[PDB]
Amino acid sequence: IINKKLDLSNVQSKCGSKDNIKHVPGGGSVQIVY
Amino acid sequence: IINKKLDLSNVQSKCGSKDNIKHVPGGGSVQIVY
Amino acid sequence: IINKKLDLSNVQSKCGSKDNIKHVPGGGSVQIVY
Amino acid sequence: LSNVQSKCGSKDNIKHVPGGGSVQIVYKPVDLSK
Amino acid sequence: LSNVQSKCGSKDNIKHVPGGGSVQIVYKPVDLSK
Amino acid sequence: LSNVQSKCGSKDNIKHVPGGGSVQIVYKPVDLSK
Repeated sequence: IINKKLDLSNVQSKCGSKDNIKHVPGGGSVQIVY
Repeated sequence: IINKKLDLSNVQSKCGSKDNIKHVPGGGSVQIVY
Repeated sequence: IINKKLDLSNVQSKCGSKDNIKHVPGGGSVQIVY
Repeated sequence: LSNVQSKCGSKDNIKHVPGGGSVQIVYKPVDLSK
Repeated sequence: LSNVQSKCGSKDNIKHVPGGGSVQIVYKPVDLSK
Repeated sequence: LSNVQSKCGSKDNIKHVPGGGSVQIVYKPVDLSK
């Protein structure tokens, strides 16, 4: 007689960010020779 | 007779950030020769 | 007669951040020769 | 009822404003022969 | 009822503002012969 | 009822503001022959 089954499931594998952030704003330079 | 099953799941395998943040703002330089 | 089962599950494996943060703001330099 | 697997590797409300270098030189040397 | 596997490797509200270097030289030397 | 596997390797409200180096030289040598 009466029967029910509720089943939703979430799965992940090798996953997620490998982000590189690499700012090199090097500056403000004066070479001043007389 | 009456029967019910409720089945909620979350799974992970090897997962999450390998981030690399690497700012090199090197600067403010004077080379002043007379 | 009457039967029920409620079943909640979370699972993880080798998981979470391997983050590198590596700022090198080296500066403020004067080379001053007469 | 609901089931929501959701956002991975997402990036949100990010600013990048790397701003390297400036110079405000004022050059007023004085140099004479007789 | 609900089931929510959720955000991994996400990034939110981040600022990067690396700002390297500046120079404010004022160069008023004085040099004479006779 | 609810089940929520949640945030791993997430990043939220981060700042990076490495601001390396500055120079404020005021150069006023005085240099003479007669």
